[PDB]
Amino acid sequence: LDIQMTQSPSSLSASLGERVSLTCRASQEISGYLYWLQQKPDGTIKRLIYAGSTLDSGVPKRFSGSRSGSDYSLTISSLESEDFADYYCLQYASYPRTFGGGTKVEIKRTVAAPSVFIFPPSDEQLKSGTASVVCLLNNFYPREAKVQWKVDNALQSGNSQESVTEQDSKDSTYSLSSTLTLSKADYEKHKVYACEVTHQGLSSPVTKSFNRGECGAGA
Amino acid sequence: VQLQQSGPVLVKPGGSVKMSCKASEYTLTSYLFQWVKQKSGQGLEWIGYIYPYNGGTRYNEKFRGKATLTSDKSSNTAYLELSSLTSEDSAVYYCARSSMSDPGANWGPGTLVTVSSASTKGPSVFPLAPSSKSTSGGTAALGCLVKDYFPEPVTVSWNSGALTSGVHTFPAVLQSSGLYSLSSVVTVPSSSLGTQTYICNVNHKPSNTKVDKKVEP
Ligand SMILES: CC(=O)Nc1ccc(CP(=O)([O-])O[C@@H](C)c2ccccc2)cc1
Repeated sequence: LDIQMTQSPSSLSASLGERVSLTCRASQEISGYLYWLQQKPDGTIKRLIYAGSTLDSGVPKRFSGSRSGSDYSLTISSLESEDFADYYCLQYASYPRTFGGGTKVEIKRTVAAPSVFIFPPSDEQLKSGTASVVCLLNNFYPREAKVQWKVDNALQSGNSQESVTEQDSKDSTYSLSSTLTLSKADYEKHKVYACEVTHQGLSSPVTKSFNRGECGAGA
Repeated sequence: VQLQQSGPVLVKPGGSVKMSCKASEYTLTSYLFQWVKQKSGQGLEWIGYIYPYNGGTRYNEKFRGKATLTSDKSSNTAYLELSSLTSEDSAVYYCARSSMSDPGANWGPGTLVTVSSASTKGPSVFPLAPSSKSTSGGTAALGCLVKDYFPEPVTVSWNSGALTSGVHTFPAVLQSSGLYSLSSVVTVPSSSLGTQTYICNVNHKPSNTKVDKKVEP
C-alpha cells in the first residue's frame, strides 16, 4: 500500500568539516523519485534534491544525492555550521506522498563557557503585579547546563522556567534563558537575586546577581 | 523564494479553519499545490494536492476526509479547509508549489493553527534593560520579555529588522497560566548603548497586537 520511508539516522551529531550522509530506504520501488528537503529551526523548508540526485540550483555544492538500489542518500561533503537543521526525504513515485522520519543534524564543536547576564524586572512590569527576573546564558556548548536561583541566599524551586535555542547557525552554540517569576509583593520583600550557573566550560559555578535596592544597576 | 500563506489562526475545537496559499507574482502557469502538515517538534505529513488547472485533488486518507482543498484559478490561490477540528489539528500547515518537471520547487512559510477554546490575548512587552549586570567586556546584552499571550506565535524583530546579528529569540514557554511568554535578547557593543537606540518590534497577529518597545539602559 503506502510507501514507507525509513530515514536513518534519526539524529546525527558530527564534527565541523566531516563528511556526513543521511539514508532513506523505500519499502517499495520509487524509481529515483526521491526528494530531499532541509528545515531550519525557524521552520523554513527548502528543497535540496529531487529526482534523487538533482541538486536545487539554490543549494551549495557540498550537498549531493545518490541512489544505491533501494537506498537513497543525502551527503554533505564537508559539514558547515549552517547545515544544522532537520532533513527529510520525500518519495513522490506514488500517492500518498510519504516522508522519512527525518534526521536532526547536530554540530559537534569545542566547549564554550556561557556569558551570564541577569536582568531585574522592569518597573513597567512591576506596576502590573508580577515580577520576571531573567537570567541569560549566552553562546555556550555543549547544551548541558544547570541554572539555579537564589533569593537572599535561599535556593528557589518551582518558580522558574527555562527556554533554550537550537544550535546557532554561525557558531553552533546554544543560549538559554531562565526566568524567575514572582509576585510584585514577593519581589519587593527580598533583596539579593542570584543566578547560579554550572557548565562544563566553567571550572566553578558562575553567580550573577543584583540587589533590588540598587535597582538592578549601581545606585 | 517562497509562497504566501495566510496568518496564524486560533479556532475552537469542533469548528473549521480555511487557510490560503498563493504565489507572490501573478505567475499564471499551471502549477500543482501540495499541502503538508507538521505538529510542533514532529515530522512532516502529506495532506493532499489541488491542481487549480482542472480542479484535481487527492487527499491522504489519514485525514479521514476532514481536509478539503479548493482554488481560485483567477488569483491562483489554493485553499485548505480543515473541519471538525480537534487539538490534533493544531500544527503548522505548509503548501508547496510544484510540477512534474520541477517538484516541490517552492515552499510557503506555513500557517500556524491553534485549536483551543481559550480566547486570544495580546502580550505585554517589557524591556530587559542593559546594565552592568548584563555587560561583560565591551559587550552588553539587552532584550524584550514578551509575556502573557495566546496563542502562538509572536514575531520579534529588532530595530525594524536592521539588527539581526547576536539576536536570540527563545522558544515560547507555556506558563502555568496557560499563556505563553518568551524573551528575545541581543548582544550589542556596550559603547553603543548611549548612541544607538534598540527597539524590539513585537507582533501578535491573533490579537492584532503590534508593539514597538524601546529598551533603555
Ligand atoms: C500531471 C501533474 O500535474 N503531475 C505532477 C505534478 C507535480 C509533481 C511533483 P510532486 O508534487 O509530487 O513532488 C513532491 C516532491 C512533493 C510532495 C509534497 C510536497 C511538496 C513536494 C509530479 C507530477
